[PDB]
Amino acid sequence: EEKLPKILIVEDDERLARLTQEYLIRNGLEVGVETDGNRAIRRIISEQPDLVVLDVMLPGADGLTVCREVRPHYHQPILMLTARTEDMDQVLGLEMGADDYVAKPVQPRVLLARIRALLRRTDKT
Amino acid sequence: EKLPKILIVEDDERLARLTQEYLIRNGLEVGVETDGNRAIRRIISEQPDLVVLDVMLPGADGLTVCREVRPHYHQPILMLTARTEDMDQVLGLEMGADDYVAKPVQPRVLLARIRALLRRT
Ligand code: BEF
Ligand code: BEF
Ligand SMILES: [Mg+2]
Ligand SMILES: [Mg+2]
Repeated sequence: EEKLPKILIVEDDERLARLTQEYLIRNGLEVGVETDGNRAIRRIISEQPDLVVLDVMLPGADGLTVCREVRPHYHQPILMLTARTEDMDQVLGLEMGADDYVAKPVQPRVLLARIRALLRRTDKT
Repeated sequence: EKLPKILIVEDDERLARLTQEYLIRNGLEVGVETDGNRAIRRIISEQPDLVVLDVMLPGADGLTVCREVRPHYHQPILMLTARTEDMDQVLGLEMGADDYVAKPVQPRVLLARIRALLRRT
């Protein structure tokens, strides 16, 4: 056995989510994919991933609603990764409980480094 | 009340001051250091709750500052720099920074990122 950090990607662009998933798996992470916001809420709470990569514009429940609903029962890092790149969007996402806010398109190594920085802070806490 | 203590490490003195004044107006206690070697000693001595860290600095660059304070300073470090290449950002985070923000940053974004890091303390 070998327990890797568990990542959940929440992203409704299915191909994009999969390409991101494959990259992160090649870099020492165990990664699942969820494409619906309401499914993501229940899955985050029950599966308790070590970190969530969270899209904002989602069917069922947008990323801000996801944060509101999971944060009472889920305390691990949330990294928002979204095409909603305006300053107000970033402030709102962070104020709603996201620990990082990353603009699409993100360079794969940057996304990986930002994930690792959040996991490091948690593990050192 | 006890305000969060922030240290801005930035060699552009005017920029450091404008950033300082904005953060003070938003409930933070903020000091300014302009030299990298002075920052190392000051960070370890004063133990601010968060450091806003420039990279290109006299005396010691921000990556060196991060390296040398981390054994004695575990609080969040937010790098804020004009070194915006992808390799620069990855290296800064791998060096021990918690966040890496490109200049010019909008003040409200900077404030929100500082608060996001302080939430985790
Ligand atoms: F649909 Be995500 F907000 F880019
Ligand atoms: F001099 Be800093 F890196 F913008
Ligand atoms: Mg979407
Ligand atoms: Mg400088």
